[PDB]
Amino acid sequence: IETVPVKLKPGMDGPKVKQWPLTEEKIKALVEICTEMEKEGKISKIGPENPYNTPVFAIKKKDSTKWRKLVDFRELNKRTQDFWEVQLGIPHPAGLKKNKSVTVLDVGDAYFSVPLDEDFRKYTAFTIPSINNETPGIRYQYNVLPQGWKGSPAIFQSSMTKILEPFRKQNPDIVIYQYMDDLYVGSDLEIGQHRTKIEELRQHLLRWGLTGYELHPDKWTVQPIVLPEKDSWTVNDIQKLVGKLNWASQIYPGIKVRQLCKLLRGTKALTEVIPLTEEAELELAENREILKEPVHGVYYDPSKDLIAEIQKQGQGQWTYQIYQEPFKNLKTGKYARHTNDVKQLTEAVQKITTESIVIWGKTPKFKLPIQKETWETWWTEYWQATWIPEWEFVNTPPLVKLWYQ
Amino acid sequence: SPISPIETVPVKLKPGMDGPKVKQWPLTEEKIKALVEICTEMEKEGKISKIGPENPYNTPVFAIKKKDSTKWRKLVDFRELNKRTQDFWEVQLGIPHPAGLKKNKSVTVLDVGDAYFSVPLDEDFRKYTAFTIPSINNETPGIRYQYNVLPQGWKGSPAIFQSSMTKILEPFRKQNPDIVIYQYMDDLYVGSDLEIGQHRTKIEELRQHLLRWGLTTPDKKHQKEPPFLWMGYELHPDKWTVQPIVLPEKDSWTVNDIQKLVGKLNWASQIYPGIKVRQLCKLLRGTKALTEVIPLTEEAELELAENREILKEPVHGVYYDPSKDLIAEIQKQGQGQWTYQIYQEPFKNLKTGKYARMRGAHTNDVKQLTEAVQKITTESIVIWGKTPKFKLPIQKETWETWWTEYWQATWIPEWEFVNTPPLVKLWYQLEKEPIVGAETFYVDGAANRETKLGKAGYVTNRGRQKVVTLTDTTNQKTELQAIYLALQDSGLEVNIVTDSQYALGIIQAQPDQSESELVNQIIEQLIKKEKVYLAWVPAHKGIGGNEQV
Ligand SMILES: N#Cc1cc(Cl)cc(Oc2cc(OCc3n[nH]c4ncccc34)ccc2Cl)c1
Repeated sequence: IETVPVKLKPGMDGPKVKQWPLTEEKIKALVEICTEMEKEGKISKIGPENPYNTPVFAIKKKDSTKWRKLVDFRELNKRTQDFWEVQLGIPHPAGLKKNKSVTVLDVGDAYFSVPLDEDFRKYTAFTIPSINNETPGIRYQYNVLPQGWKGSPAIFQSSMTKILEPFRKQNPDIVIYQYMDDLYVGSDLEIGQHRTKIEELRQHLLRWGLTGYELHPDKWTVQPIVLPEKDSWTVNDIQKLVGKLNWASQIYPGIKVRQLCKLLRGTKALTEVIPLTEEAELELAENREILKEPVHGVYYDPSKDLIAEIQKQGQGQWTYQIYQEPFKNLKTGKYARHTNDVKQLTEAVQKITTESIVIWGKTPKFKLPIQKETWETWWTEYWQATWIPEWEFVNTPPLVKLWYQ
Repeated sequence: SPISPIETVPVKLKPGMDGPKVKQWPLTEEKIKALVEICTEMEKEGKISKIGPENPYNTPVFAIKKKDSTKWRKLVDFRELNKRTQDFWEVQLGIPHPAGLKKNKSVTVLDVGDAYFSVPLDEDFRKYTAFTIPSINNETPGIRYQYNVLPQGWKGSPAIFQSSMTKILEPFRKQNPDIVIYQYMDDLYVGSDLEIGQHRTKIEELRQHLLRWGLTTPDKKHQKEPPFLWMGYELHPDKWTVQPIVLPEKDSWTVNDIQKLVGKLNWASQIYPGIKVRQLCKLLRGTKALTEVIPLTEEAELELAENREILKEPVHGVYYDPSKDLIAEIQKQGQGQWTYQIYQEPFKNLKTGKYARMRGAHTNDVKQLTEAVQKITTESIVIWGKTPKFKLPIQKETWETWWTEYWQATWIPEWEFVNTPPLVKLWYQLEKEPIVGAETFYVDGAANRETKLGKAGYVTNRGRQKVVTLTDTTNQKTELQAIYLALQDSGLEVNIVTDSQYALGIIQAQPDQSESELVNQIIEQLIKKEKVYLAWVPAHKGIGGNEQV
């Protein structure tokens, strides 16, 4: 097949990213894969003439013993963003989020039938480390569309539209959205009926080569900021109550506390109870009534990076908020869990991303309450998605934690 | 020497760039004469080739003598070419650690002769390696040459040469899986658990494989004899170690003396247990001259002292046995310094190392320990492709406590407590809920941005009160200042309410050491105290006596 030409976002060139030390287990794992792909001719050893680099990890993927090879095309994706997004873009169905059931299917295998632009391949170079620098890394590059590179679907689009056509024709009320290597399939069908249409779909895929995971979007109801209920309200509890409330303004519209704050006057012991006025009992109400109902005013700007921030609560509990502009939350939630901090944080990260793809078609920039170095050594031990969102490491502000607890 | 029957790597200039065209600077009669001697030979070997005047390019040449000697050497200033060459793959991306080497029966060293010269330069590119031997003065058109092999000083030489050399062994590698080849620069380290003779044998079968390819190695007897003195180490059969460390006995120390000193020290610490450098390292702060003399401090001379003792006699490290687990044990050496050692069998260390880092302004032993753990962990993945099992000076009950409550996500792999003091502990803890029948300091602090002047006081729920004026502070400083006061005037059981998330954040983290003195005193308090609750509020909001202070 004639190859589609890929131009690197002008004035800048290939990704020259450093490769993490991998473990002996991962390196062998990986080496097998590449020897295989090499024979199948999807990748070919490359020379010193290639100054590029992309990292490569080895993962497992939920319910599987076989290692899969994961390529970190984050940098390349940045450098190729015109092509894949403002050139060969895939549109995202608003409808998908309203579907009663969304099933996820790996479609990544599709790509290796396709040839990567010969002038492009050099960009896809990746190394296979060696323990204690004993030897030189195995350097390779791509002949066919790689998995993880956002440019891949952009190309394969047309080809996937044919593969899907009839199933679409026949099932007018099923949504098929493709993101990277995955296919999103939604229906408001009965479960077994849904499950079936999927198996049916799988079959269609099968004829073209391509060989699930179950979400229910529509029941993704909020995580309303929660003001407590209680008989016997201490100063402490109020100093607390305003704090949360006070902070939920400048985010939540029409918030109020003027009467609440009234309650607090003079250097009063915190351990001292104070009866409540039944108008301040209203802002409890009026706000609590607001607190549950979504922000008025916050809309999604398709031209604005999304941010997901996550907090460690305790006891396997974590909280997260997606927003494009601080305090202006497009979505909040909580995620609760052989699980360690990193294992859990990892699982949340993927969960938030999946919702994110499903809702907005794009992945948020994660702000992680961990140490880069820790996050870097471990994350691959629990990572399962074929995509990798972007992250920054951060130090949660004491307040932010409870304000959202 | 031979010029390799092997494939060529396609070199290319950087985009929108043409070869260099540097005018050749007029040379002396001797300089020219020499260069002429040298060149012909080179070309006689085919390392170079005569060219016409049509070829636009040029790189300058030079020839320097030799100290002591009456031997001339041709220098070829390859800058502009380099400034114009493509960038290549990074040669070797770290260098094996002796500690990571699996022990072998016999290891032999083979150094390639005229490495670069023994290998082809992409025909299409030689055109740029053009150089010119000027004539006797202006007059006469210089003589023109260009390379057929890898020049020295050129960008892709080391890379290409290695690339090549990697490819030349692949075959011998294939028919020799039980033979280890360590490719380093233009060296070759060959190890096998063979019976001497068949080793001597296999090596030659290699030399031949190499010669069939352009690679001239050395014969037996002509090859190095272990101990191998590689990269700063000594490479005996069943041990390794840093290379001979001589610490200078000397009347006075200058910036340079101490620097060199800290260096051998840090180097020495890969294998010599508990080598310290803090005290010494401190003299280096705010540094003046390089020759400027620095009077070692009492602490510095003691550091030096202890360090002399460590090195008096010698430590050696052992090699790796992939058939055994890696054990790593850490210890708190002192003022924010740590030390660990990896061994596979109780006390026969593979390697040692130290960790100091001041990760943050205020931190604590529980955090430092884990900073060490992560640091140690990576080291292992790199050296062994596997993490060790840790033996840590901390209680499992102490760890889990902290980890648990701590805001940040945290994680240590397999470990076990070990009663090697100091033990790592939490030095104080903050009340979950408001101490009852305990005073209630509503503390406050603020600073005028313009006058850099500030007040800092509190107002209790027992009428007690206080204020203070601070000279040149900030809100930050005033706010820590307030809490210090409130702690200072309150005995074993305070309740403190601040409007500063900053101080809150700081203390909530249980610091036990801090870049700041104020934060340091605030610590003494917290420790001495008995019960401490501490809450936050919004200021400018009619909160408690917030409107008050
Ligand atoms: N010069 C030099 C040098 C540089 C490097 Cl990086 C490696 C090296 O070789 C080993 C060194 C090894 O461990 C020590 C050892 N095993 N057998 C020996 N015989 C004599 C001296 C040292 C060793 C194991 C395998 C090897 Cl190949 C030699």
